[PDB]
Amino acid sequence: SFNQFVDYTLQDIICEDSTLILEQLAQHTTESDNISRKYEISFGKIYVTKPMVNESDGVTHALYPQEARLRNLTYSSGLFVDVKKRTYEAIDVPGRELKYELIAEESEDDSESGKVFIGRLPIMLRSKNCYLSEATESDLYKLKECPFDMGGYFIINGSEKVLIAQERSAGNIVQVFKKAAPSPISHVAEIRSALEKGSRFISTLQVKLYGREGSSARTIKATLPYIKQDIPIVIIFRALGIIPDGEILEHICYDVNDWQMLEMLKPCVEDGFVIQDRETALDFIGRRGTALGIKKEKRIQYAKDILQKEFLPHITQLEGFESRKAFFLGYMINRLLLCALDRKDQDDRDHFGKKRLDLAGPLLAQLFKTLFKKLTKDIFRYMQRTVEEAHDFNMKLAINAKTITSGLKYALATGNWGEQKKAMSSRAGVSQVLNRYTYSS
Amino acid sequence: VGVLAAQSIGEPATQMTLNTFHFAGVASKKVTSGVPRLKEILNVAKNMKTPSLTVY
Amino acid sequence: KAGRLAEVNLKDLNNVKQMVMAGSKGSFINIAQMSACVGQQSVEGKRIAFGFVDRTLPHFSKDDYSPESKGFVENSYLRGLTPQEFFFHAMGGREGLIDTAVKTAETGYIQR
Amino acid sequence: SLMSCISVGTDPMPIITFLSEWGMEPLEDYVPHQSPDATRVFVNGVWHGVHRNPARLMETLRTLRRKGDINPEVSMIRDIREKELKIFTDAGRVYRPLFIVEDDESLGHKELKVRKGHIAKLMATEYQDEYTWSSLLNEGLVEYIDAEEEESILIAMQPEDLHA
Amino acid sequence: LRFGEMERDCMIAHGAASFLKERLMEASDAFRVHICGICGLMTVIAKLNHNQFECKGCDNKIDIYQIHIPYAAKLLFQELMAMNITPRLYTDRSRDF
Amino acid sequence: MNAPDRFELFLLGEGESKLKIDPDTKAPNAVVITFEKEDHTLGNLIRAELLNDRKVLFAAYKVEHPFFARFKLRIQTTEGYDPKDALKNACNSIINKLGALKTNFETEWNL
Amino acid sequence: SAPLRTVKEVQFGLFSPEEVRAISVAKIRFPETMDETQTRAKIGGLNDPRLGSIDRNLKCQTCQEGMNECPGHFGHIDLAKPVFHVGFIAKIKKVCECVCMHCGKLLLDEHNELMRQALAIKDSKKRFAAIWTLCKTKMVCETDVPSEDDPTQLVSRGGCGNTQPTIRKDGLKLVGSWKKDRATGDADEPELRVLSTEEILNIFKHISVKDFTSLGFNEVFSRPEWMILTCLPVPPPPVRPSISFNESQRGEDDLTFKLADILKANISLETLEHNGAPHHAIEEAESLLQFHVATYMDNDIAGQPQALQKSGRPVKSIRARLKGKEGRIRGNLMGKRVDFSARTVISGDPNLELDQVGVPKSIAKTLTYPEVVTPYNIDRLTQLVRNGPNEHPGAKYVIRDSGDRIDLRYSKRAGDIQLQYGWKVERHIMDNDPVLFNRQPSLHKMSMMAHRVKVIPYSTFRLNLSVTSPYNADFDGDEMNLHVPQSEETRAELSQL
Amino acid sequence: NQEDSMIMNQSSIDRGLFRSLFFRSYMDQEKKYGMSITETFEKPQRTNTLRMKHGTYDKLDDDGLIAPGVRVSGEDVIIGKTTPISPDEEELGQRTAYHSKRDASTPLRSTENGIVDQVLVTTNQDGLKFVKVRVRTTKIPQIGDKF
RNA sequence: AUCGAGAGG
DNA sequence: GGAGAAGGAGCAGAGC
DNA sequence: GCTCTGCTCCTTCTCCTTCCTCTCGAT
Ligand SMILES: [Mg+2]
Ligand SMILES: [Zn+2]
Ligand SMILES: [Zn+2]
Ligand SMILES: [Zn+2]
Repeated sequence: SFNQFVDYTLQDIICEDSTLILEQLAQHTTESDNISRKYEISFGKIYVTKPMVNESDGVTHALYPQEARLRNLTYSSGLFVDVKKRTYEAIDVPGRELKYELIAEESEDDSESGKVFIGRLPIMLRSKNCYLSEATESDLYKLKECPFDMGGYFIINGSEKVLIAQERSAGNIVQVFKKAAPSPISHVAEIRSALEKGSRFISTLQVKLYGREGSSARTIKATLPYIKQDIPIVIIFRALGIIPDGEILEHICYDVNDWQMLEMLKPCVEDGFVIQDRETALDFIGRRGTALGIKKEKRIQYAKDILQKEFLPHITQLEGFESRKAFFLGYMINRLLLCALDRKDQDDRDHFGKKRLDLAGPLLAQLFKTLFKKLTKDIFRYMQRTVEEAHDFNMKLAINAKTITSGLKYALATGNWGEQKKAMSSRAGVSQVLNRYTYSS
Repeated sequence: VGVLAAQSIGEPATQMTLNTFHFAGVASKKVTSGVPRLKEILNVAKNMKTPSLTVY
Repeated sequence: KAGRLAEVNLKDLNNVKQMVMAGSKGSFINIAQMSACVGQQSVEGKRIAFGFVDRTLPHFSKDDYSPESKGFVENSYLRGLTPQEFFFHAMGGREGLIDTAVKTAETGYIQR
Repeated sequence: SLMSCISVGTDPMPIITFLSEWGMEPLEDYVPHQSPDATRVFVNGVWHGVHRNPARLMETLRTLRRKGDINPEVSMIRDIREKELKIFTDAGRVYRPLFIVEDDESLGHKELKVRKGHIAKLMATEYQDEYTWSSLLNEGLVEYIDAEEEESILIAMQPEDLHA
Repeated sequence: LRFGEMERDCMIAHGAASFLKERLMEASDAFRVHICGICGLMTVIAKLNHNQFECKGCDNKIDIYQIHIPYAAKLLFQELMAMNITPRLYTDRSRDF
Repeated sequence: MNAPDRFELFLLGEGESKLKIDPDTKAPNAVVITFEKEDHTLGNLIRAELLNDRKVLFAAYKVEHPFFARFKLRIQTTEGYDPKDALKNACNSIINKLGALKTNFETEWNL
Repeated sequence: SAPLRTVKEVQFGLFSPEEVRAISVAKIRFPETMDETQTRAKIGGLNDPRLGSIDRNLKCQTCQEGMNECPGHFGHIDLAKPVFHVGFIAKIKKVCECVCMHCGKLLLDEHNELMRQALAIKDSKKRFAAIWTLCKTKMVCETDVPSEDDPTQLVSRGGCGNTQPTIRKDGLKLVGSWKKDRATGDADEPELRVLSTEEILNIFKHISVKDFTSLGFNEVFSRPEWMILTCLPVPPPPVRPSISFNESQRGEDDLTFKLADILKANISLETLEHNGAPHHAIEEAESLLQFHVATYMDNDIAGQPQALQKSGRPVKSIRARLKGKEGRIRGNLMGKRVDFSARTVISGDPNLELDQVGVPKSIAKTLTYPEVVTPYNIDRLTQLVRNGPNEHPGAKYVIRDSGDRIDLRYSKRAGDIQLQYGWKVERHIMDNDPVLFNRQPSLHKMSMMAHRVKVIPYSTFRLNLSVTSPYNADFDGDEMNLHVPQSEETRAELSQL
Repeated sequence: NQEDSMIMNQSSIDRGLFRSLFFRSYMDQEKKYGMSITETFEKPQRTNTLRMKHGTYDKLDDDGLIAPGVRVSGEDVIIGKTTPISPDEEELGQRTAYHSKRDASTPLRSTENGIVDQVLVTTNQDGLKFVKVRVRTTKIPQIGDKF
């Protein structure tokens, strides 16, 4: 797991939004007709050194676990990243053309990158970045290490700490189950979905079957991202481009002879007679979701943006969703109905195959990611304010370099993986001191 | 006698590992027992898990 | 019945039997499980449930309610439990362990 | 458990490419009632499309995983009753190594693919202090089965003795 | 060692009244405090060298009494006073029955 | 921590005589003797020989607690046979038999 | 020295603004702490303005007494504005929902049989509840109230005549909704605005004694008006220990820091309103004061805004200081740590009598008993003194009639000290002493029993097998507690009960 | 051996049955920031030390440390750390005489009793002297030990 | 001094 | 988790 | 006859806890 992180994920976290911009295109500067100036930073390849000592006198040493343990040091390596400083000098060329970034590109001063220090990274022993990963038994004796020590842990301030795998529910799955009779919902499909491509999202679609079949269960509604109120699936489909009846059921019921499912679906279509215009459906969604802004379109585009980017986030950036996403939506609805129709039983919420374990890789990935973002956010505002970032970036980065190092260390050191504010999603116990009574302990 | 009775009743309750079954009876004894039932009694629950009415 | 067969045919020399007869640690079921059939394992008052689709383990075919497939242990502790019996027994043991924890929280509060 | 392992996950693209290569039809072209018996193919929760001969598809997909073309950790579950095929490349999945049973052995009835010679060569290597665990995977002798895939698996206990 | 709630409950069941007094006050927490007879608050300025007292606010330089009470209980009462709540300790039961 | 001194298993301490003879009140011609720093390695011999004396009505012993190397001996005899002397006789008897044991072993060994 | 008495009654009530100042011995005027900022002192108006003393200092209302027998003293804070007591905001709301509003009289009266039934209730806590229930409806301060006999005759008691606004709770503020809303076009729809604390305070002052009693209260010990804070009391150092963090540092109790924050908020108003007033913007400072005062008493009132201490944690309010498990009542009062006790592992010992217990010499040496020197035991006690504090039949501190404690660990007079009758000798535990022995958790009487001590070697408690049945004990590592009696009365009590 | 209690062969214990060796480590750091006050390690003196502990320092060497092999028991001091008198407002040093040498030493835990095994003297990444002491003692099965 | 974690009964 | 307390709402009767 | 003046009849919200003991390791 740890190797997977440093081999790929670490680079990918940096790669995502690796650049920072500052397009101060046609602004004011009375001396010209809206002056144009631009700046841009570009992070590239990361380099990971071997565990290194940073002495108070500036001298560095190859850090060997044993010394780290004896001198209360943290067994971390140096992180260096390609950082390009693209300075686009104010061109001062009065005119409409100053509104383009292209004319700004013409004054680009591409300052070199190289190994720019970003921070330190705690190295798991016997990992690809650890000396002991290649050391032979004889060498281990020379280094006064134990030939039986598996090394699956970190050394922080000399303390041997280990990340404990944490169990969680798998994302992008369909959880159909019965809702308590004390509620107004009979059946519900809890759709946990997360676009784990960087931004994560982690949203939940609630497809609800309201009460009993002789009552409100006749119409199914769903809870959409940000939308405060529940919205009839028949409206959602129309909003997704599926107006025509029959077709709207074609995406749900996959059997023309299943009159029982069709029976339950019928009333939904009945409610669908209220809105026949896709634009109206989108309007309905937007104005139902929140305060009626975007009055120019009554939040039609707003609703579209939610459906495009938030609704079922694991399938996005694709206009083909009008069919593809519609199929997935109706699929989930179909399964919900199968449960209600006694075609399939309740999903087992304790099934181990539906669970996932977060290991050092995935754990550090989440932790580091937020630390990396903190770094780029601070720099970003300093670049905006500073008159020529080229003379400030060099220092502000270093300040945030310390931030990541100490933030990353702290979280691992205490096990408190919050923001040091108020147990922000605390996971105290995620990082524990290894038990050292027996080899087996 | 207050505390004494409280302890007398509270103590042996720790031996009730039956919960709902393992006591047997004449009719289909699906009757809440052990600690779960004790809680219903002491709380005076308005919605007991097992009502059951005996008619002679 | 199996337990009684074992019990009846124990000699008075039998040390376990003597402790049971004295009433100092031990009971009929303890003898029955050590010497004869351990018995049907149970979870929440039921036989081992189908945690897999229509079956209790991946070692059984689907739709099979034959005693041992749902926790019946034919072997004694003396004889030893077979992998499946072992696991099913472990499942029963687990809920037992759980209840011994919960009941202390519950009765502790009640007592107070 | 002693031999329990956790997946580090990978990129599902290669597989998606294979799926289309082997006739998996995109949902934009999917017409339920036209092909009501098509198998719904999902990768990591994403419904990519459907297929009209999932049996042959699995024959190939399993072969690829066994060959090493598809990273051994990738899980593949064919649901014969609900007409679905799920493939997972997601990290964090827990899986166990099992012997592959191959009744193709015409020498008799159903029998293990792993033969004594593999053990002889393996042991030999174990005492040369070339076979290794990864070579057992490369030869397609054992598989990584996670809790989810087990739903479609029938596992023998002791092959030496082994109603099914 | 903590003499817990359950431990004092059992002494009650035993009827060991003086034992509890000893273990709950003599074995830890004990404080002599002067209480104003008019208003049962701990505001008496015990000038223990001139035998001067004075409640102040009640101008009571005569009718006061000494209470032997657990220090923790003193804190409770002062912490109640901190919330604008009086706990007036009287040594003469006015509510006969 | 608070473990006892192993010297206390056989060495007499301050104010500790080897023997203390008390008179019983539950029966006539009966005494109870306390052996300090002495367990039944010796004690069992004493009882055994006392029970070989037809003028002894009672002979028994007990170690009240294993934490202490002490041994209680109770002797009851017939009228006139002072139990104290009965014990003295038992000791003489035991020694004489041990003397022969040694002699017979040494001879058997040499041969 | 005043006469010794016992507490027979506890009368609860609320402090009267004036009363607070009457007992207060400090004006309190500086939002600053220890040393007045580098003066090696305290604060002229905080911490030590004749209040609770600190290490090596006396004063404390000129009574000195060091920090031993010297309870602290309360100061006070004159608040710029009236502040709702966080614990009475619900009651204040309900009271305002019963009184006619700016009248001082209840909405209902005798002229109403349903009200008469409520008024007939003796249980005050149920009475005002019944009154409030009825007063939830018809919230109009009708001047002329229809007589129960010949309704055309009415009683002109409603001093206002207007409607009584309803009240909505909004955090630490109450929102008034002045019914109005005339049917003729919904004129003046229920005017909404936050009710001023001062308005309510004045109303509470208007409420008559008859109305006090009607809603409970007590014109001597509790008035509606006293639910609004106008003058805080300031807890002394004994209550809010200044602490000596690490080496000569501070780290004063949360209350000290929080009280300073209150002073700052109060002063903000003091100068803001007085000098450069910014009209409605003053309310922000009023809200600030309200917030700090309410939270110092209770750091948790639904509204997400929980007060945090600059260190990155919640402020430990007074409520937090004395609530739930491990909080005064249940923590330090109902149960507590005690001296003259021991704990260790038990082991079986079939050679002990049912009522005996084997106690390790190291424990018998540690724990003591204050035996009184009399003509019947002075021989033994003088020997124990000579034995010293290094024998399991020894002794420790010797108490003279003067109260002097002779530490035998620092004495070369083991054979010189002559005990006098009336002295006490804190001897080591002897055999046959009565001690209380128990096992946790204690579920019944049987878990607490008195045993006769037997001093033994080694380091475990020894028990007769048969006594473990009631203790529910075993010998797989169980631990038991000893509680050793000090008075003769308690020894007898245990041995006989 | 009445319950879960057991009878163990004392002769076997004497020979070495279940005998074990116990280690414990102590440590301390040089100082913080030299703002008119610095901290160090040095053997203290009863008359030339302020707020001295009630143990002993006569087992310490020149730098307040104990060489390996020395038997150290109970309250005996093992690290003679010193920290100048701080009677002033700034909590720093002060112009005093005998009491200027205020200590801040570390002893063994009151229940410990063994000999010094190994003493380590290093510096952290901040260049601050760091003392770490390992001590050891033999644990011989008692009647209260669990097996 | 709080705070979490690991255990024991 | 399962109370309890506070609030909106939906109809038999009832006076103009 | 028809709105009106009450209800009482519901639904929709806020609040709380075995014992006890040990150690370390962070701020
Ligand atoms: Mg036990
Ligand atoms: Zn007074
Ligand atoms: Zn004073
Ligand atoms: Zn009014």
